[PDB]
Amino acid sequence: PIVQNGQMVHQCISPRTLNAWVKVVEEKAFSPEVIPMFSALSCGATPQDLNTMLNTVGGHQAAMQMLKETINEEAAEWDRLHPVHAGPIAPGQMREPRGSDIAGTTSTLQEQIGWMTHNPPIPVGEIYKRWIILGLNKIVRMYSPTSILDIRQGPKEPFRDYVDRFYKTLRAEQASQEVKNAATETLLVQNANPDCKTILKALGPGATLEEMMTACQ
Amino acid sequence: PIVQNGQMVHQCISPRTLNAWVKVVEEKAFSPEVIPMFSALSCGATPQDLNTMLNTVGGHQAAMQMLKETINEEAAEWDRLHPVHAGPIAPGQMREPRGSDIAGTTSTLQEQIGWMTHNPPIPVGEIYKRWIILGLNKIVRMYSPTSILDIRQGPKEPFRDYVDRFYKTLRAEQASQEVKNAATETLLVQNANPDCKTILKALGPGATLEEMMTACQ
Amino acid sequence: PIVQNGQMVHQCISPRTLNAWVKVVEEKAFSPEVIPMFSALSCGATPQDLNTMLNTVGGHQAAMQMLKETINEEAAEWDRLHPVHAGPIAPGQMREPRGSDIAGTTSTLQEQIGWMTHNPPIPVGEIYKRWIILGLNKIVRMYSPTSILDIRQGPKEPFRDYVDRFYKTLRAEQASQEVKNAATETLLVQNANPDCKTILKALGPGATLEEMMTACQ
Amino acid sequence: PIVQNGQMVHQCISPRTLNAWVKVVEEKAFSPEVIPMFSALSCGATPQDLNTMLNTVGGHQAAMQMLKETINEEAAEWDRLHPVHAGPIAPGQMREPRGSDIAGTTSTLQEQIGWMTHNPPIPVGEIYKRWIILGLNKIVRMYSPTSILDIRQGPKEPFRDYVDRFYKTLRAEQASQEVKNAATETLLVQNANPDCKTILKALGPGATLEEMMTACQ
Amino acid sequence: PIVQNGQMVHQCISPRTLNAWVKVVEEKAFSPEVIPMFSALSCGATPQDLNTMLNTVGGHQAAMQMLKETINEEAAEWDRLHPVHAGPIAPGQMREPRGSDIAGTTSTLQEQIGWMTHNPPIPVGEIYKRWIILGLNKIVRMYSPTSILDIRQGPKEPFRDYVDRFYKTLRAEQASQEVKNAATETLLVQNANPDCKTILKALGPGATLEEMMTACQ
Amino acid sequence: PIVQNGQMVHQCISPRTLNAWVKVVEEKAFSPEVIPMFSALSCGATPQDLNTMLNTVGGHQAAMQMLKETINEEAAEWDRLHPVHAGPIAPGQMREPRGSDIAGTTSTLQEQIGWMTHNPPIPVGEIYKRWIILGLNKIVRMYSPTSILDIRQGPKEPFRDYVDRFYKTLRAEQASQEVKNAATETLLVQNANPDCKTILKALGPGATLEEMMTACQ
Ligand SMILES: COC(=O)Cc1cc(=O)[nH]c2ccccc12
Ligand SMILES: COC(=O)Cc1cc(=O)[nH]c2ccccc12
Ligand SMILES: COC(=O)Cc1cc(=O)[nH]c2ccccc12
Ligand SMILES: COC(=O)Cc1cc(=O)[nH]c2ccccc12
Ligand SMILES: COC(=O)Cc1cc(=O)[nH]c2ccccc12
Ligand SMILES: COC(=O)Cc1cc(=O)[nH]c2ccccc12
Repeated sequence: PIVQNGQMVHQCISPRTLNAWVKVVEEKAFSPEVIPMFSALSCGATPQDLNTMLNTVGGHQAAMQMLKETINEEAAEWDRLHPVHAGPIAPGQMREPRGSDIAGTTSTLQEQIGWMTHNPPIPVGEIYKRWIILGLNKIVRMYSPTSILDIRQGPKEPFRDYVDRFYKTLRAEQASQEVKNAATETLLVQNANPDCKTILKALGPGATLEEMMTACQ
Repeated sequence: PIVQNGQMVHQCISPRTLNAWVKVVEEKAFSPEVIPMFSALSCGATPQDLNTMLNTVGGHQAAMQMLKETINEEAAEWDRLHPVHAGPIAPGQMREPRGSDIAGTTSTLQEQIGWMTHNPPIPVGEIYKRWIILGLNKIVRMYSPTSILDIRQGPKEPFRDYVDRFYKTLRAEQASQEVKNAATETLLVQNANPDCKTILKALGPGATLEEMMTACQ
Repeated sequence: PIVQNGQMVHQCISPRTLNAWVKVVEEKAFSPEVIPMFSALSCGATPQDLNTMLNTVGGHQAAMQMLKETINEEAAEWDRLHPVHAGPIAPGQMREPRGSDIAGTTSTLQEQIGWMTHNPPIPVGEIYKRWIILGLNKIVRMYSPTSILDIRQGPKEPFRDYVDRFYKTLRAEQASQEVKNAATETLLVQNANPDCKTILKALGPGATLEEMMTACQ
Repeated sequence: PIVQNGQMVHQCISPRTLNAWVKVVEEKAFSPEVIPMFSALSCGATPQDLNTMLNTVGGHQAAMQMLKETINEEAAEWDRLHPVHAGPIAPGQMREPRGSDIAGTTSTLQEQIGWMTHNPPIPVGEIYKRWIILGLNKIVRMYSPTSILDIRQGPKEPFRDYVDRFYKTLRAEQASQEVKNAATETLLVQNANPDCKTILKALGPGATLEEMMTACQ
Repeated sequence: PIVQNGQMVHQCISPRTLNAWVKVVEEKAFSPEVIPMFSALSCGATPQDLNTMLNTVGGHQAAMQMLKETINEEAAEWDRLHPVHAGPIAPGQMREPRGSDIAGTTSTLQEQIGWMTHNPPIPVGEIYKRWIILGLNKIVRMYSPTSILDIRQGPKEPFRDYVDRFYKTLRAEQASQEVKNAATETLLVQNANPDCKTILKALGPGATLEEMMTACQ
Repeated sequence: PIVQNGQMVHQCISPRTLNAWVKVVEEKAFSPEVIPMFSALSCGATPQDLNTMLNTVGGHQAAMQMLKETINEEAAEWDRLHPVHAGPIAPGQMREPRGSDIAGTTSTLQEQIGWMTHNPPIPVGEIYKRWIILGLNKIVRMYSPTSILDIRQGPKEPFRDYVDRFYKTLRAEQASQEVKNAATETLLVQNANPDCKTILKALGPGATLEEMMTACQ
């Protein structure tokens, strides 16, 4: 990655970072919590480091191929926004990055450093991570095993356990933060068992999740 | 986080910190000791780092949704206290943070750095951690399985084991430090078994916990 | 903790330190070797770091409550020795610490830093660790399962194994270094089995432990 | 390796790096993901460090012998491109590296440092790693157990599982990124089971992998 | 310990060092290889750090008591060599260390730092480690289970295995490097089985260990 | 070891290095890959550090005694090459190292530092490591269980598995890189099974190992 000692300098990706990423993917596959873990392990990442982390995954090649497809789409839209002059470059001067330069396929580490450490920075690392996360979210959703519609409380299931499944499903199904805030007063109640549902109805509306979990405890 | 090398500079959250947090949550869920562990692992945390740690939790989505609700409440009270001018910002100048800027949802890492490293600091990291801990304590209490009233010494249970359950329950039930200091001379004795209770009564009042544990050893 | 880079600056307590402390307590409870381990893991600790380490212990709440009682006693004796002027403080100036300021309950991290890094230092970290260790030794002794009087050599037990139990018991029972130096020529021999006891008597007095262990090998 | 503290200086290869490399080879042998792992663990590597990592592998001596053969070929082509003057060297001056100097067999660490830290650098580390990776890819391909032609979807096999095997096989068989982009619309469909194949045909052409995986879910 | 950043400054003993020492003692007890491990883990150690490492051992209290006895003897001989003036000390000036100051029982960390960082250094750490190792060697020897005289090659035992037991026993029995160099041509042969003994005799004298192991392979 | 912060300064050998060395010896004994691992773990090692690593090995005392014998031989040849003047040394001046000074038996750490950090360096660490590796290779060869002559392909054994055993045996038997390059066209074929041997003969000469492994796949 790029970090300050100080000044902004390139640092070797650590065995710890490399191992942490591979292990989280081995253990959790594309459970949605893997995404913010990817983001935090890739703190300060050059595009080279981002390729390194993705390339070190041995499984999930279906997913990695879908991710390439997402990255080419984003790359093509970059090149539509920021077309570069095809003429040869000014001696000693910074060339403008292309989609494939951001994706690290046609850029060197040195060019990647040049861009990221420029005043002001061309943040090719951050632009690329954005594309990658956009792609990883598609895969979380694809790999989401269960519709929120099939998350219903078992007659003998503690409410808290039911709500954990519900909001875990909502997260993988990529429901917006609004519909997460809103499903409380709608589908969470409708999908609750009769006993708890009766209690929840009687709370009336405006009931916090904390109050609902209290009520059906 | 933000640390001194020196001067105050941003540092990538470490794989060790990320792994430690996820593991403590996997092993201990919302046992009350998880809170001061969260606090210490989040030493120097930007709001981004605080979101990162919370977002890396894969389970307990019921709890994480309750936490959002706590954070929106605190955020709304911040905005009631410190309303910001809605006009566009002075070129090159620090804008005032809003509730959602402190929660890291509408603020950039750079703005978060600007605030935290300002002279004097606007400690958005520390303000946010406060909100989060307030929220985590609600969840400790919610997840507390047992009323102090049902912590009674078994006829064959060593007093020390009984007292460990008692003060563990009191801690999860969020009893104040006063009522922790006071329950000694009241409920600890009443909830003790007949044999030990007889010994404890005969100590008279003002008996330290050390003296009571000695007495019923 | 506080360390030199250099100059004296505050450093985040490490996940390694946090994990090491919790693990030693999980594995060893209040075996006496846990105390010097606590001392060494808490090298350079602010009172905040000392609270952090104690607060991260999930079990042993009986012990943690006894420790508070020890800390309040020490705190009250501090305040008897070093009463502070109750008037408001000189702008920009260091206030004098109270018992509860040393225990970290009424002091901020910044005040704790101010004191510890002052010329000369007010070593609130070291004063507090002293109180805590005083409290932990009471708990070692309380939790000591066995009187030295019941450490007797089995007829078939190697002398070395008997001496390991004896000096392990003496350590937990908090016997002074004198009585550790002295019990050799008295209780170690009396508690030895007949066979070895006969050999030990015949050594006459002034026999080193090394000579006694040699003699009964 | 060589890193900046600062200035460019030699650093001992870490036990962590050494252990990480040996463990990845023990666990994964020559699965293609081992190559980018080798590349990232060898970040900043001198040729000495590259020999060290390869030499620490205890198994796979067939592969290590093939790798030497690749390295001698590359070395011979270097010497064809950059023949060196056989006359004795200018006192105190940098000699030109030969194929075997790049491979670290006839060069000292100091000469390797001289070259890599020269203005401008002679990047013998990077030139050698290139040769090594060229050699490792031959071995990935050799060790590839299965022709893409024998990756066919089982009648009861989830499409996603079939696609994971397909793109895992394509990767080990070293198929170009074009033929990875292209096999989607050809062999992936032909090798799909009848049920899914019928669905895929009906998508018509231009179907993304994401759409195909959706369609046969 | 004391290290250079730079200049000579005090550093907290690391959790890694603390854990490494306790684990080596748990796994190996007083096998002779534990001594050079103790020496290397205690690199740069103040007497405080040396007490810390010894104090963190939970078992082997027989051994730890023998070690105190060794340390008091060495301490008493120090005080015989370097008696100190009993008069009060020159304000702001370095006092001379006593036996118990070197053993860390009557010295502060600051005094220990003063001595060790003085120009020239009073190396109380190194003087104390010497005493401790002297004491640990007595314990290795005491704890040595087997006389070299009972190391005899089994009729079916590979010579190499016999020699490993022989030189392992010699090491624990603290045989000098001379008698290690010499026992080759004497007791190693006499303690060898008849078959190998016949071969070894026929080598004649001056046979290296390498030649003897070759001969009886 | 000795490293640059910067300037050349002494550093404590790390618990990680100490543990890594002991573990590699516990797991792999004297498999030839242990040697380059020893070399890399001993990067920057003083002779003291080299003694430390060898001394921390608890097993293999037969081997460690053979190693001493190798080191005395090398030491005696050093003293034949570089005899030192037996007169007392120039006050404040660097004495010349003897064989036993290089082996760390008669030299202090400070003298070892003086030599290694001198302008220009007297590289006693590197000279000693050379002696040690020379000695370790003798032991690899001694401990080599199997003649290359007994590495023959089983009728049902994959060629690749046969070649792995062959080149693993060649490595332990310390065959030169020439005879490793050459045995391909000779003994590898002769020791191959009839089926594969027939294929290999028909390749004619000049067949790379890659072509032979392809041919008999
Ligand atoms: C479409 O652009 C790319 O292929 C970027 C890329 C480069 C690389 O080296 N490995 C990847 C792995 C998985 C997804 C993407 C990539
Ligand atoms: C209500 O404000 C938030 O949603 C703050 C927040 C942001 C985020 O990225 N993840 C969270 C996870 C768990 C609770 C909160 C948050
Ligand atoms: C009596 O003073 C205290 O309560 C000090 C203290 C503070 C804290 O945050 N946690 C503790 C845990 C265990 C014993 C003590 C404390
Ligand atoms: C052909 O050039 C080499 O032999 C380079 C080389 C040197 C070394 O020390 N170990 C190796 C291990 C495995 C492949 C190669 C090498
Ligand atoms: C005789 O001098 C000592 O007691 C030195 C010493 C101090 C300490 O704190 N712990 C020890 C543990 C084991 C042997 C010795 C000591
Ligand atoms: C012959 O010279 C030596 O004995 C060098 C040496 C010193 C030491 O402290 N330990 C060793 C262990 C194993 C082989 C050698 C040595």
